[PDB]
This record gives sequence, structure tokens and C-alpha cells, in this order.
Amino acid sequence: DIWWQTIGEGDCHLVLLHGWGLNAQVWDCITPQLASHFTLHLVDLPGYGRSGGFGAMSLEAMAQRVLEQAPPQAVWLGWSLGGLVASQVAIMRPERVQALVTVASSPCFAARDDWPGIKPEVLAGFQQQLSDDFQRTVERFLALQTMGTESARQDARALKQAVLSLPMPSAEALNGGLEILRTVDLRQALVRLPMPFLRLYGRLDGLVPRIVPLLDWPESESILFDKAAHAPFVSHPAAFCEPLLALKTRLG
Amino acid sequence: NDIWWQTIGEGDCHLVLLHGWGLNAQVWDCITPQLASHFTLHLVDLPGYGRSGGFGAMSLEAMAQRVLEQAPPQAVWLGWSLGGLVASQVAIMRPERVQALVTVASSPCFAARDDWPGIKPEVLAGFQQQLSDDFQRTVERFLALQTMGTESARQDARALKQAVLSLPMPSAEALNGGLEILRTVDLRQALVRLPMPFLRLYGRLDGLVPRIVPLLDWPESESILFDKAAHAPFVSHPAAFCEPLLALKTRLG
Amino acid sequence: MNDIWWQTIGEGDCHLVLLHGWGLNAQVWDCITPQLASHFTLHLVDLPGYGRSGGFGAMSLEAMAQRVLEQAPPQAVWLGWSLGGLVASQVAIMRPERVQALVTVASSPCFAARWPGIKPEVLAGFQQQLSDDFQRTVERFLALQTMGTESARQDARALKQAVLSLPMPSAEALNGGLEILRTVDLRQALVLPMPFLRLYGRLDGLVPRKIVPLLDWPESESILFDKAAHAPFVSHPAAFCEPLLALKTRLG
Repeated sequence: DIWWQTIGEGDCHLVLLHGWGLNAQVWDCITPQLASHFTLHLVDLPGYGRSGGFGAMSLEAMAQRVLEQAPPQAVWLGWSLGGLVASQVAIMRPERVQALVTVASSPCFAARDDWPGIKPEVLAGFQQQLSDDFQRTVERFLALQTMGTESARQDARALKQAVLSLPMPSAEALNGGLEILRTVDLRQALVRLPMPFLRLYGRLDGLVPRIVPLLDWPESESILFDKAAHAPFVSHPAAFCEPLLALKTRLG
Repeated sequence: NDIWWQTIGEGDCHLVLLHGWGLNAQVWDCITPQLASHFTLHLVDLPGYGRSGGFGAMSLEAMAQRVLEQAPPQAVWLGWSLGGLVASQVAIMRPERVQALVTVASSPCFAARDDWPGIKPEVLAGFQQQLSDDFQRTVERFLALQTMGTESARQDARALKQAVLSLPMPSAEALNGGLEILRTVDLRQALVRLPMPFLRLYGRLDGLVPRIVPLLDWPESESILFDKAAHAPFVSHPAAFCEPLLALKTRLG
Repeated sequence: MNDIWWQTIGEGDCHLVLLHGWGLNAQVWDCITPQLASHFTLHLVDLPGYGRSGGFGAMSLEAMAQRVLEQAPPQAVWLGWSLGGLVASQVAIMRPERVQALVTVASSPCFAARWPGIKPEVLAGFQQQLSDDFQRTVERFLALQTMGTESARQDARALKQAVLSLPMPSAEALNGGLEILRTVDLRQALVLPMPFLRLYGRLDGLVPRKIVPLLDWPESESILFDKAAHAPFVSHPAAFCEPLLALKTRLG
């Protein structure tokens, strides 16, 4: 069904959800640093990577399918689009999420009134370009996520390699992904999450504008990566892991 | 177990200030009015020092944990000398609490090690024994050691001495433990992977923390050397000390 | 492809040449170059015969080091993995003014036993077996360089990925490299006027624990990783970058 790979054997399970257009291979470089401290669940989201053969679906539905293969309890970490999925799971079944971690994610990707974000028509235009130029629209959207850093070239290639080492996902899965980002808004639903909530950001993130407002989710904690863009775990793997190890400990 | 903690100022951003070994939060008396309009200022007496009486010797880890417990959710943390190791330890342990790390006249590894400049262990050991057998003479030796070499040296040591004479000194055990922290702690590798901004202020003439280019090659941190300051550049050169703090607030937004 | 492929990454103004091992290419450094590009100008090399430098054949260890030198910077730290640790070492014998420091990782001066090590006739086996079953001989030799760790099957498929995404090295060059391992002893020519850092995996099958005799090289330093086998920068990235960053502090 859903490509799912389990690695390591700590008593704390960690579910890692990638972002739009990509797959679990994005975690290749931090899985070695984590697998001795967690049982790690590498997931290709439904419609993505080796989980082809799903079309579009609602965020809720994406979260129900990943939930249906998850361990009983686990820390849930979502990167970007994956951050919304991991968020939806915490909303739907809080007893399953010992703690929620989002990486370079926004509860509401599209700019709303007095809420920073992407212009709803920038993203709408990205769905049109996908019709006209499929292959190069995915590559251009991923090129956006490593821009701005003193590492952009090797980081853009890490992402680009990870989409090109597998057959492209369906164009309907991806367009649906873009729609989720365009229309989803979880700011309120997370106001009262009952479990530990850790939000990680990159300062130079061109998609998720740098946090102070979500800080004012008073129970959640946030870390801003000062020299990272939209993929802090690629450009800053060692700073990325350490708050996760600290988080396993705090749970205890 | 509660720590002396005074919040002053009416400023946008939070700034925790941590004094060095043997002193107390009064060392900041004469820069707080220039910072008061830009930061909410958190003036702390480290566990076992000054007004947070009744603590003995502890590890840097326990020390940083006790301070962090009365800390605001998110602040900029500025450490002077040993306070710099405390603030650094906080950065490492609890990055979500630390908007930015600043150290003044402070070293990640105070004692000289191989290929690493610092206080020679035997010189530190001599200071300890001197402190044990000849307390008040060694306090004066210490106060001179922080101000020596600058245009302003006597006036500055007098200012530091005022902060010493007017509060309870730390217990014999707290004193010895803190020297043992400086003797043993090495945070060099630990601070490579810090996620937040890291600003390091130094005095060119500082005789306790030698003149910086090894640490710059922490490539994501920044460093500033005041040509004319020694170990207390916020005493000797208040105006230049605050400027990079305003620049930091600009960077954080 | 009669050119040595050579890529430069970073702005750390200390230079660091990275030399891969038998069969592999610079892609094996994919997960550590982020950790190190902030601290070094990195030169990723594909040894001649391998990776993107495929249009070469068999050649002596000194021919290899000479070809690799021609495109190397004026001065640099030279770090070699496995077979690459013999190219590095050779370079710090032919032209030591070019080499600010020599680092070897899970490598030995004389790979074949005499002196603990690998039996010579079982490196004859791989050479012969390489003609009777090309693919599985390569796979089985590569498998030796990761097995022995808790992460053996992740680390193994990291190496296979790096091999499969580029042209398979020539049987000639692959045979040539096995020849270097089998024949060469550099134990005597390394008794050497630069700092000499030596990195080992306790669980390394191909490289035993000849460390304690090579500690006697009285001015060579050695570090053993207690849970690494032949590929410790893959199995343990963090513990691998730390000694490199402290070596850079010990210069300058």
C-alpha cells in the first residue's frame, strides 16, 4: 500500500514524513544519527515516491492512510507538506502522537490576511505549470527550498537526486498536494494541542516566512535555524537531530 | 532553591545577563540604563553567588538548569566570563529558550590544553591555593586581574570592588566549585552545532581570555575585539559594548 | 572519459581533499559534505578508473597519486578512505610540501597480512572471481566494507547506491585496485613531517586492530570508533567530523 520502512530499535518510535514531491530518501543522511536512539519509520506519503498509485486526496485522508500503518505511539515529525500531515494526525488522534515536530512547515502555507505566507495565486500558478511542464515544474519547486544558503548547490542536488532516483509520482497526486498547501489552515485547530509541540524553522526559508506569531501556540516551542532555508535537516543535520534527542529525553 | 532574579527595563526583547565568577548582578549597574529602553533586562545572581545564597558547588549542567528554571520562555542570553559558560551550556541544552547566545570576555575552555591557548593549569592551581590561605589579598589580586592594562584600570577595579564589598560573597564551596568548572569544562566542539546567532565579545588586553581566530574558524558565529578593553569591556567601554547588542536585536528582528 | 573528475565545494580557506575507496566515487561523501563545507574548501575526487573518471584502466599506486595530484590545490589536508587512504598516503610521500596533514580512515599501510590483515590469496580470489562473476564479486567485496555494525544493511545500500548511479568501473581498473591492496606495503615509508591522523572502526573486518602496533609511528595519532566497521563516516558521521574540526584548530 504505502511504502513504509522501519529502522533501528530504540523504545521511542519516530515517524518521519517528507514534503511535497519527494520521498523518504531525503532522510538518508540523518537516519544514521537517529536510528540508535529511535525506532525510525520512513514513509513515502500516499501518492509520492514508492507509494505511487494514489491520486489526489484530502489532508485528512492522507493522515488516515499513514495513521493506519503507524505504530501505537510515536513522535511524529513532518517536514513541509509532511508537517501538515503530522499536524492533522495530532488533531485527529492525539493519543497516538507523544509529541509533534514540524520542520520548516506552516499551519497555513498561503498568505491570509495579516498572516505571512505564499501568495495563493503563486501556488495556483504552480499547479497550472505542472499541467504544461510536469517534470520541470517539480524540479523548479524543489529548487526554491534550498535557495539562499551557503550550501545551496549541494543541497538542491540532494533533493533533486531524491526525486530522480524514483519514477515520478502521478501528476494528480502532486496537484492535490499543491491544493492542500493552497487551502489548508490549521492555526486554530492546533491552538490547544494536548501533547508536546516542537516547531523547527529556517531563517532563509522562502516558502515559510520566519514564528513569533505562532510562538504567541504558547505551549509549543520553536527553534529558528539562522543559516538554513526550507530544508534545515539537509544543510544542518547535526543541529537538526539534537533537539530530537533532547525531546526523547524530556518525554522519558 | 530559588535564585536571585531582578527584571528591569521596559524593552521589546528579553536579555538575560550573567555575571562571572566571584561577582554578582551589580556588575551591570552602569550599562542597564542604556539597555533599558531596548530590552527587558534579567539581572541574575548565579546559584551560590551574591544574593542567591545557600548553594554549594555544582556542575555547569546543574547550574545552567537552575538558572533556566526562572528564565523567560525566550530570551537573548549574555554571559560574562564564567557566566559565559553558563549561557553557552543553556544554549546547548535548551536551544528553544535561547533566541541568541552572547559571551563577553569568555572562553569555551578556560584552561590551556594542547594546541589550545588558555590559563595554565598550574597558574590556576596557584590562584586557588592563594584564595584558600589568603582570602582578601587574593580577592584584590583577582579584581586587578580583570581590569589590568587599560587606560581606566584603577577606576574599573574599584567599580568591580564596590560590587564585591556590598553583597555577601559566595561560600567557600561555591567558590571552589566555580574554579573547578573553569578548570574542567571544554565546550569547543559542543558549540559548533548551535542553531541560533552566536556573538562573541573580547577584550584585546584580556589577560584571562587570550586574544579568537581559532574560534572564528565556529564559522557561523561572529566575534568582536575591543582593542582597548581587558576582561570587563562593559565597564571600561560601555558605549561600544552595547552597540553590537543593538545590532543583534536588528538581526533578530 | 579520460579525465579525473574533480569538484570543489566551500569557502573554509583550509583545503581538504577527500579520496574514496575501492569501487566507489565522491558520492560516498554526500552525507558528510554538509557537515564540513562550513569548515573547509572541499575537493571531491573520483579516483581514475572510478565514478565519473571511468576512462582509465589499471595503474600503479604512484601513477594514481600522480594523476590525482595534477589537479590538486597548492596545499591541502589530504583525507583518504580505505583504498583512498593509500592514494593520500602516497601523495604525502611523493610531494609532502603539498600536504598540510594526512588523514586516513579505516585504511592500512599494508592491506594484506604478513602483520595482521587480509590473506593475500583471498585478494587473489576476488581478482579471479571478478572474471567469473563480475557483478557479485564487486557486491560481495563492497559488502565487506559495511558489515559488522548495527546499521550494516542501511550503510551497505548507501554504498551500492553510489556505485549504481554512475558507470561501473572497468574490470581492468577494479582489478588494478585490488592489486594495489594486495601488493603494496607503505609501513616503512610513513615513519613523516606533517600531522598524521588515523581513523579506525573497531569492528572493521578488512582492517583489524593493527592500530596498537601502528601507534608504534610514535608521532601518529589514532582514534578508534567502538561501534564502526570499515565505513565509519557512513555509520557514525558525528564522531567522524569532530576529530577533523579539532585537527583544523591544531593548525593555523
